[PDB]
Amino acid sequence: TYKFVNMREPSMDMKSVTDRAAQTLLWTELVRGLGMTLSYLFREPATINYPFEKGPLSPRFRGEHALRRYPSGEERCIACKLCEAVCPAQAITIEAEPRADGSRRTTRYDIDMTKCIYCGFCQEACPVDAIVEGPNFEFSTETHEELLYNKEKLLNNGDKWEAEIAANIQADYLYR
Amino acid sequence: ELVQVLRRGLQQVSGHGGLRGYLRVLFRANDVRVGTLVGEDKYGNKYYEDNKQFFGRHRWVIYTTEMNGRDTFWDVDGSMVPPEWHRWLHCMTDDP
Amino acid sequence: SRGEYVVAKLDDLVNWARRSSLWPMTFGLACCAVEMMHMAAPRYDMDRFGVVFRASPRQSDVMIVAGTLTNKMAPALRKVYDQMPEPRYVVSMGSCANGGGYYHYSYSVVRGCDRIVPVDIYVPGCPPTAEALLYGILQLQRKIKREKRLRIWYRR
Amino acid sequence: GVLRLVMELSGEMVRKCDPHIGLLHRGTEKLIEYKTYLQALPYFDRLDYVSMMCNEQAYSLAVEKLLNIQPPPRAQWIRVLFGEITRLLNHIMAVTTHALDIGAMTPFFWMFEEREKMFEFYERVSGARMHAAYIRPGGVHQDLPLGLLDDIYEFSKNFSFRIDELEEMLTNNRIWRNRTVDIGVVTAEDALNYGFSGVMLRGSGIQWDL
Amino acid sequence: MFMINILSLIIPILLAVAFLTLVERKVLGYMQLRKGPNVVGPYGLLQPIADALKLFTKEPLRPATSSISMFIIAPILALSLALTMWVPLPMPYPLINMNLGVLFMLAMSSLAVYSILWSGWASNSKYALIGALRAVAQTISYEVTLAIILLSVLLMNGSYTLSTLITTQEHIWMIFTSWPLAMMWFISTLAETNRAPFDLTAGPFAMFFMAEYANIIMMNAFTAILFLGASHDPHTPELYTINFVLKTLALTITFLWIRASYPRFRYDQLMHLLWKSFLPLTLALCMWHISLPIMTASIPPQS
Amino acid sequence: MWFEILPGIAVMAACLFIPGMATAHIHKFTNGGKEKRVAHFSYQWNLMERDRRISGVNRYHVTKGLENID
Amino acid sequence: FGREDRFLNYFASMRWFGGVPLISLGKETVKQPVYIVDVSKGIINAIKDPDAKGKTFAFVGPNRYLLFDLVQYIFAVAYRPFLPYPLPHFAYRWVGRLFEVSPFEPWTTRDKVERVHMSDMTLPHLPGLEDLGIQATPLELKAIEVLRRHRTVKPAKTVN
Amino acid sequence: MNIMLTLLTNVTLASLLVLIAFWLPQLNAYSEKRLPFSMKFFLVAITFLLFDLEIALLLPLPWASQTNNLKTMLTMALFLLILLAASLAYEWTQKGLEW
Ligand SMILES: CCCCCCCCCCCCCCCCC[C@@H](O)O[C@H](CO[C@H](O)CCCCCCCCCCCCCCC)COP(=O)(O)OCC[N+](C)(C)C
Ligand SMILES: CCCCCCCC/C=C\CCCCCCCC(=O)O[C@H](COC(=O)CCCCCCC/C=C/CCCCCCCC)COP(=O)(O)OCCN
Ligand code: SF4
Ligand code: SF4
Ligand code: SF4
Repeated sequence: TYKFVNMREPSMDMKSVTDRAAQTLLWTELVRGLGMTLSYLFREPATINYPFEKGPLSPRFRGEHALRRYPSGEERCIACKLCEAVCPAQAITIEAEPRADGSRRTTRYDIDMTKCIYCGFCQEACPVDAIVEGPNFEFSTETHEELLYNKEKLLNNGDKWEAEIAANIQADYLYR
Repeated sequence: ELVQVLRRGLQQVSGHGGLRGYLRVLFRANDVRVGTLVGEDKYGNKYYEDNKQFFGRHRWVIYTTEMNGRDTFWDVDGSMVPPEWHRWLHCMTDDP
Repeated sequence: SRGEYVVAKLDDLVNWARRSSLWPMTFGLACCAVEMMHMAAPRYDMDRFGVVFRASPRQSDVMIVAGTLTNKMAPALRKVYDQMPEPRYVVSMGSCANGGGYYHYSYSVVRGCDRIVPVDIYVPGCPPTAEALLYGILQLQRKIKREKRLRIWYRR
Repeated sequence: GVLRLVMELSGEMVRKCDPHIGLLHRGTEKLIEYKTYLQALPYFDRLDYVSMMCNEQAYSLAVEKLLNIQPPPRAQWIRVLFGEITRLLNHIMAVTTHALDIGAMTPFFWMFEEREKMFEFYERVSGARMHAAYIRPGGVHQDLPLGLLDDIYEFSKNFSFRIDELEEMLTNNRIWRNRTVDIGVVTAEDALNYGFSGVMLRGSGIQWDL
Repeated sequence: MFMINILSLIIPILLAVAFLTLVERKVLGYMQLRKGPNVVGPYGLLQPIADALKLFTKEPLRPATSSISMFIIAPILALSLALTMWVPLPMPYPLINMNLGVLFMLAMSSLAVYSILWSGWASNSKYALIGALRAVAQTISYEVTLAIILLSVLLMNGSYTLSTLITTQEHIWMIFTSWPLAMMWFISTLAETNRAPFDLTAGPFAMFFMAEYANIIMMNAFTAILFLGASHDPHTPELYTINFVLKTLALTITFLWIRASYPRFRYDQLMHLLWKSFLPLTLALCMWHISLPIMTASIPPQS
Repeated sequence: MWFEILPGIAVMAACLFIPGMATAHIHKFTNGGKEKRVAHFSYQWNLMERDRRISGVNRYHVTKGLENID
Repeated sequence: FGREDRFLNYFASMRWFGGVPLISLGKETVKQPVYIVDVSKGIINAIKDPDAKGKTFAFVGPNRYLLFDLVQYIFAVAYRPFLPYPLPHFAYRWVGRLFEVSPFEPWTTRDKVERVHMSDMTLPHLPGLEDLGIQATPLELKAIEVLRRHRTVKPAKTVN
Repeated sequence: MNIMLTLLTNVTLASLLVLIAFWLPQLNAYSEKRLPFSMKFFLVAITFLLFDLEIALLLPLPWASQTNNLKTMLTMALFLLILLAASLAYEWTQKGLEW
């Protein structure tokens, strides 16, 4: 089924022509638009008082990256390199070796924040949930160099945001 | 009517600890609203809510004036909120 | 002495004047510009911070690069930067403008707008959220507040 | 966006109009050849960055047709619902930017408030405001959160008044009519030959909708 | 104490213009479901001061090839004319009591286009020259109908004295006697100052901006004096001053409203508007207003 | 809310109050507490010149009353 | 001399005072201008060159000019009318001293006027720029580059 | 005298404030780095000039209304306005107001 948007024919009787002439001469629709704007002024604005108020978010929100660890305190990452393989932008660089106790751990875990597209494929490819994309988004920088993260920066981010990250994962892990 | 809006304005002035606190909050946050104290932060941030405001303005934070090492009377920023209050303030949860 | 006090006060006044009214011209190169226009939307209201909406290049103060910079566009952006009055700043918005991003290994993309113009603030994300861009703009304000020109001229 | 336009004018009239494009050519098609299908999915969000999930849906349909599989019915219903939300977003963008360029500039804010609400829907369903990457070549990535349909219903029962306000501002204004009526008239045969589609066809009377 | 009077006329207008910008941004923002500047100062009250300081401390980009003479002269002429056109106005008592005050204002408004012409020609660019030519043509076109409407309205006043307009409207406003002329006058004043829907086109830029905004305020004040007569009591002119200021503020806010409410015309569309809708109606109503006092034996006194 | 526009507007009002009022006060102070005499038509100017001569203090505003008729 | 060089720019700047004052009409001073890129490349090559440890280099241009015709060429490229009037050496010093007063960087100083007037030395014993594998670029190639901005052919005669 | 003083004050204030605006940012050191001749725009100016001349003729109307010969002055004013309308109509019908 289809509709016509502009298939009306104006009436040509004297009253209709006089109405259209009154519209032309007295600017009635212009006054209607003015009235719409005037009414729209007297309503409450939609502005929030940033940074004292914040926009709504979701537990699924993808922000700054972080490396998590187990409750015992050992890092969850096992250097499987699945996040590196899935990364659509090749933003992850990983190097690994056996630890002094024989554990399978990374020696290098770099993510380029300036090549990252913040898609979240890395955190969903991770088997042990080692890497997550946390809720932080206010991490703007004055130089390009500080946006090149190494393993220490990501581990520090994890230790910094672990409470909120764990709460969000608890809220959302039944959808994954 | 008009008398009632003036009364609510006077109540807002009185609810901020007098005229000194009213001017303080007006010049620090550009807002003079009063809401129930939800919590106090270990760094000095205060968290308020008011469910009668529309979504987005129903929660707010009054920042501390001295965080780790700097004077933050004027130079406040959104990175000063700890992760738990960050989750509450961004409406990622209903539980402070 | 009073010589340092007067220049300090005048410097504070000048810094407050410059950071309390930042007039940006925006290169809406790609998808990052859409979040740009959401920072001017009623919810965030950039204009309430003294940041005017769509200033002209002849009287702009800060350059916001929002989107991918191709090789075909780089000379135009460089010319627009060169046509700005001296107290000028550049804000690199989004991953494409920061480091090439998701077209980093492309034959026709500048791997970061900082190969062309110096950058003051880097805003991460693809695209960075409106609030994130607002945070970056506010950060630029603090950076302008931290600068000191009359003091340097006095000690020199 | 960014456009270079070379034109020759005899007095006021535009004798010839020539658009020079390629100022946003990033070589997406060549970069897709170096990715997997899942890795290549996020490029389509970036193709038409006003209508993201529609591009996602087109790519997913192509990959599904090549794979000889079909998504579950709930995934298809979610796809169509978010495609209609995306259509609302894109049409708001188009109409408000058209008015802004002509000079109205008020409905731009009026309707970008609703656009912000729809980005809230996108973020709640995918975690990203405008480049969700939600529609995958096998369905969708995650299920809807338990309170999303109620909020979508609440939003959608108030949008008609916003459209009505936009029309109050535009449809009967004599300045807007004088700016738009009898401008860029294209015949049905010319539109069909030149490769037009969508409204550019349906504005000329062609009854065609995919 | 004439110097003090000149300064007390000249400084508050500039302050009014600076604050007008805040009001324009603030009024527009609330009309767009947002706010104006509300961070710099208690309610954006410090925004104009910060704007002025930043603009005055920003580098001036002299074209390095333009005629420095006209490049400097054009803002001087703009500011001088904008500040001079406030002298004739009576609020209730004028700074200078001219016999032909309205004619003097007409002459100044006629001069106002030289700044546009010189700014365009000294810009050293073909496109800016074309834009300046378009602006000058629009300005002269609409000042034609401004002059005709103005003399038609003054036909009921009896003279060109601005003070007599207060005596004419002691019982009824002039808006009721002739509203169509007021409508066309309002539109012509919108088109003269290049205001929406007719807005087709560091230091010197601020100079031109203050000149334009002062011209806007002066045009609204003149319209309020001409068509909305305030009652003046000789023993307390403060009441007349308050009423006049309130009406002028209302008219300026109406300009802001119209800017916020409408799209913009094309150049040929406003040309056609004027030359084919306002001029014929203006001539017909000029004939009507010439003949009307003679038909009704209601000729104003002064001669 | 919308009344937050009122402060700046008020400032404008004050700025627009100053000129006219000022003129009136100056006209009261320079013209001896009365309205400034307007002179078109060259007859009012003659009246002002005659007033200036009669007073003896070379000021038109000073008014010689009947008491000066003897 | 270069694009952001004082020497080419300094001469061009004077046009503002109407006439150009040169001690002894600039007839008793010879100069040896060198391109900025040449000096930078010389520094780079000296960094690279291993045997230039304790050496001392003299970076000079290819052509020597009298001051008068050099300023004439500078004004000719800039398309500015050139008027040269002799000024007393003591008089020139007085102007520099007056200028030296400004808080902001001075247009000229007494040391600068005296320094400009003095002819450039000649040290053939010192190893030159050519020893660093660089061909000195004549001023005629870069005069247009430097002085195109000062506007709105017939190279000066050299002495060797 | 008073008008001369007022004009001098306005011009002097504008000039001084423009000069301070143009010289305050010049004390601090920085980097310090055609033919077509459209014919319709000429007709617009010529038409404006002619109509301005006819307005100059129309200007003495406020005083023309007290002459005791009201019929003659009314006839002449209406005649002038009729010829102004006729000029407008002639230029309209000859495609002189087109773009
Ligand atoms: C009459 C003669 C005029 C001569 C020329 C002068 C022009 C007028 C001068 C008056 C300008 C007013 C300046 C007042 C600015 C202070 C504003 C105050 O609020 O700033 C605070 C303090 O910041 C700065 O420290 C203020 C420094 C301003 C200068 C201090 C004194 C300068 C007076 C010297 C004037 C003498 C002029 C001499 C030459 C003629 C913090 O604000 P800010 O951080 O931004 O915003 C934070 C946003 N938050 C709160 C939402 C998070
Ligand atoms: C019994 C004796 C009576 C004697 C007879 C008198 C009767 C009077 C009847 C007629 C009077 C009406 C004249 C008023 C002016 C009409 C001019 C007009 O209509 O022109 C319009 C143009 O009008 C406009 O478009 C102007 C719009 C500009 C935007 C301004 C917004 C309008 C709202 C602002 C409020 C106005 C406030 C007016 C009062 C101001 C007080 C100072 C025609 O253009 P189009 O419709 O496009 O058609 C042309 C193609 N054939
Ligand atoms: S979010 Fe996407 S682009 Fe960023 S590191 Fe993870 S997989 Fe790579
Ligand atoms: S997918 Fe997880 S465990 Fe594997 S390398 Fe990446 S972060 Fe480590
Ligand atoms: S940075 Fe991301 S969101 Fe911005 S234009 Fe590039 S791909 Fe799009």
